[PDB]
Amino acid sequence: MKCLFYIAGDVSNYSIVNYELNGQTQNTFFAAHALYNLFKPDKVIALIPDSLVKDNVSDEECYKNLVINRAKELNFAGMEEFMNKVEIRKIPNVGIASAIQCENGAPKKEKNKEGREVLKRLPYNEKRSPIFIFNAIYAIFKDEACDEYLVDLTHGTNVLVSIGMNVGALFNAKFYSAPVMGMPGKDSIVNIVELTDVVQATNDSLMIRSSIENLDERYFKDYSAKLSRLNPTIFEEEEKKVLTRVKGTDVNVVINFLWNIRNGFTVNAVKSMNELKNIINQLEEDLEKLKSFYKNWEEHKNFQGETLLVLSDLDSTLKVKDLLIEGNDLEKLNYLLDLYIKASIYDKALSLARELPVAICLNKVGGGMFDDKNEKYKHCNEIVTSYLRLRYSGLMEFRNTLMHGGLSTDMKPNVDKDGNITPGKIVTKNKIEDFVKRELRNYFDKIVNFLSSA
Amino acid sequence: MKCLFYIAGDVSNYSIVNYELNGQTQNTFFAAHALYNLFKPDKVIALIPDSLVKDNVSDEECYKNLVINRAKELNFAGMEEFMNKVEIRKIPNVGIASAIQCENGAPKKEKNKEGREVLKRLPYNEKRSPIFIFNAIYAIFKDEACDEYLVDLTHGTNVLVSIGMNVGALFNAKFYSAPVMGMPGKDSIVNIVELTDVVQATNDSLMIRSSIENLDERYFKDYSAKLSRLNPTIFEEEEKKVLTRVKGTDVNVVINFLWNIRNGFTVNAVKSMNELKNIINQLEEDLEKLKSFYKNWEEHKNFQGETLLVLSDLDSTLKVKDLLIEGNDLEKLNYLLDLYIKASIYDKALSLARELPVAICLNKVGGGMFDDKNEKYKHCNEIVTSYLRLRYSGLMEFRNTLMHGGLSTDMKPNVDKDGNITPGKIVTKNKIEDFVKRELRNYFDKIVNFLSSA
Repeated sequence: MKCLFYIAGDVSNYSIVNYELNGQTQNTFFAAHALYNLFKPDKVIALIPDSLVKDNVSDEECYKNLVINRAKELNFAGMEEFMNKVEIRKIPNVGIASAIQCENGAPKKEKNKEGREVLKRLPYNEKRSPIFIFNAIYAIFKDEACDEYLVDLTHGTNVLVSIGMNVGALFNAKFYSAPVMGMPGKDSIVNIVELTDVVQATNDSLMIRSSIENLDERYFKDYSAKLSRLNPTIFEEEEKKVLTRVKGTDVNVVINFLWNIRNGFTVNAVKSMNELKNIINQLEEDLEKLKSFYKNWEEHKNFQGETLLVLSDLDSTLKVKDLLIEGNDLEKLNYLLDLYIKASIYDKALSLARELPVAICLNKVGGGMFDDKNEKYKHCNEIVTSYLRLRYSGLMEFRNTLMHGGLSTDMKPNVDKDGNITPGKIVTKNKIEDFVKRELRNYFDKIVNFLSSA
Repeated sequence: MKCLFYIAGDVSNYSIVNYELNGQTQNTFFAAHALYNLFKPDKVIALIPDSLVKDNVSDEECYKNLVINRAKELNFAGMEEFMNKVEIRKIPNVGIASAIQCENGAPKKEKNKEGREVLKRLPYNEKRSPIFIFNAIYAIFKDEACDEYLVDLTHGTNVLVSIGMNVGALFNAKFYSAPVMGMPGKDSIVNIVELTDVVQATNDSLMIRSSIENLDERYFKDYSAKLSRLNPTIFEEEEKKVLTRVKGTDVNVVINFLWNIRNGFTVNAVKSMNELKNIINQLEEDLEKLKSFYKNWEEHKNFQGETLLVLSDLDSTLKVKDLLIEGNDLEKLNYLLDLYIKASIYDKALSLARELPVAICLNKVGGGMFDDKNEKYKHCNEIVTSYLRLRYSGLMEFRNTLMHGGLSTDMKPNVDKDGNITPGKIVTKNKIEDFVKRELRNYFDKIVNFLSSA
């Protein structure tokens, strides 16, 4: 079931216009109705700020009438069957504001000196926390028990619109706003902007940045499809050049790189680091071009209506450069070890710390396969394992524990007659954390320094 | 290098008022100015929207001057360090607007019937995608090469303020807005809201929800400290009882649960399932109370200045319920197995898939410790290990491969004298993904079904 939320703003000012989206318009005066008529939401929620409108009796009914009174001053069609269905929720606000009074069920008047006016004279000053407003709006949103969320940010302060945005963001809301910018009077058409793609673009980028940070590809948003269907109707020879370049950037290689690093295919990931260096070096110059293009945006108005191309998605992808290093595969794996310590992926860091000295040893002796049939390996492993069980006894103990997990001979849990397990060792969250993140890099360098002589 | 970013909008309608924030009071008509004084930003970016100014040779100074002209008009004592040391950048806009048209510095006046205010252009056919505006603003933000980002959203349209916020979110920007809404009058005590916490609150919630989805405590934002310093001054008894309840919710248990699930301490993760069922059941009722509190926010005006309590942080924590099940530790580990398949954590799923049948066997034979000294275990393991080596050759091969990783005897890579390494048995991302996510559960159930007979 669809749900449409809107910010009340002020209905007394604005007039009749032609609100349009997707080549379809509506004959109305207020933003909310145009969207309502086009989308057919099962519920419609109004957000009355505590400042604007104060009835004493029922602020909920006062606005309900304030709307009908502006409909009858322009003699509009319908808007009465609409009003019955709308739920009206009071929302807080902050700062000085033009607060209008309400006598019992309708706004009182106020002759003033010349014209005709309502009650609006030094009616509001209030200091609030925006998180309070946030919580209040969140509460309303949560309790509506909606499936599809639709938000109208047309009216209301930059503070309420921004707050309303962040709330809606947590309900996967489609955001809409009609840029007013004064008033056209009658016979003017207004285009409703959709601010959902901008909100997704930013989450996508924050998530993509953590994929790299925490070596986890499950957080990387695959904008390959966004790029594949990206093809505007009008384009110059310089912009067609760069858009064809961006359209074919191998994002899947970046995703695969993360998948290998995550699942511990350390050898495969290290071989790629060169391919990726080239992928991101091409993306860097594609992006620098796209940047001067958007820095001098007025010369390039072709992208003016294009949605699918978003800089943040690509720029956030360039962070994968932080995962690459130059050198031989052994030097690349050495850096990968550090990366596994930085992101707190303890198990992969330990296995790499314990096996990398064997591959180092195998290089010193001219090379060989990581097989028990290989003589060079057979002894290299024996030296590492033994020097490794003589000193650095702890490293192996941890690596083992983490490899097998809680349900294993290394943890010695006890299964009872009934079906309940009682552990046999204590999960030392802090000696793992402390050992890996502090001592282990030193314990590896000390090992590697020892086998250099070999 | 601190960089203050703000939307100029119109300076002609700004009254000379006073600004307060964190015990510091600066008096300027526009918020940016005030913000400059107390923050002392190394750079100041004006972000001039295209619609509000229109000049032939270079409008970037038209505004430059529009500001200076409104300063000398009411004889401002400051503006010296601000002006001539402020950058300006041209930014796009949507809908219908158009305003101030200028020559070579200063705005063009008009007489009409009565008055002497600047003639504003009326047509504004600018239909452009918000993502375009987003990219254009992003470009400006990226290229300033700033360390600390500060954004002023007090000025600007609901579309620009929202777009500006999503950009500023990607630069770890402290957001500020001075709520006006109507004419406030010269020399008015107006304070500026900080929206940074609302923007963090939402990212924190999206991340917390992911931490639960992907069984990764690295994504869980620990709001324990936020909750520990949460002490409002005036609070009614009903408010104090509920706030003391929330203030002492064991978020660390939720974090620990995720840390164990992530690092494969499967027994401990399952043991604490019951504790957490109670933690979240207590949180559910605290949250339901906190909800009606914020639904009837007009009655709980004690929290209106409170910034440390955030509903979204707690509500997102309730998602951890999706990780819990009821039953004996064996039934609890069985669910944990599927959770490991759902989140694509292949390594832990396989280990649990292999060892869980052993513990299942151990239960049938009256119980025993997961030690080689235990006879019941010794043979249970032998049956499990053999049946898999017999019927499920595959599982045992993948489990082994993932435990040791690419650089090991299970992958057989080969080291060269140069140090270049080539992967051996080379296993594909889709071989693993498909096996685990498709055939792995059925294969477990088949093993489990067999050992029931034992």
